[PDB]
Amino acid sequence: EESRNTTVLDTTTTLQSSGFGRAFFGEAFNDLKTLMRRYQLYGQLLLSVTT
Amino acid sequence: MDNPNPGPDGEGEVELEKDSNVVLTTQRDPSTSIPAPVSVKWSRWTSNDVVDDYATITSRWYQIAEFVWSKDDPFDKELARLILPRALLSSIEANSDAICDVPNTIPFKVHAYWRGDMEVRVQINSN
Repeated sequence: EESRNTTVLDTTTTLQSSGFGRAFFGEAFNDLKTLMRRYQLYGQLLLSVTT
Repeated sequence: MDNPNPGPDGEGEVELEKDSNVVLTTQRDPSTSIPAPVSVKWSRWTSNDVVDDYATITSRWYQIAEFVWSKDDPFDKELARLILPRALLSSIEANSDAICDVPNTIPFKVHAYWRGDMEVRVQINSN
């Protein structure tokens, strides 16, 4: 299976979750739908009149 | 008030400052100056490794500078620009031996990152 997880050999302790930058930057970046709503350049063209 | 009675023990009161196995005494009251309030621990944010302060060895005092201050030194005169987390190590390396030889600085040899406060006592022995 893909996301199966047999034996987690964890050496780590607990890391404090920032809330995807909510704790530092005042905004969460977990939802990737709201990053998609920043405007990206779609196209770029020079107006070429033929006829 | 104002009853001087020295004896064989001396006159004044001696204050202490005990650490792990280092006691260093001053007759005079310190002129404390604290440039910032005490820092929070901050291993929660950037470390999953096992974090431990070695307070039985690291919190001891250690001499990192001694210098003669003569009258030949003029008015605007540096005497020691100590870079203090470095000067604890460079004093030991100035004693011509390694960092692992001193109990205060063996976790600097092992560990990679450090965050902590530093007490500094600049004692003088003027007349």
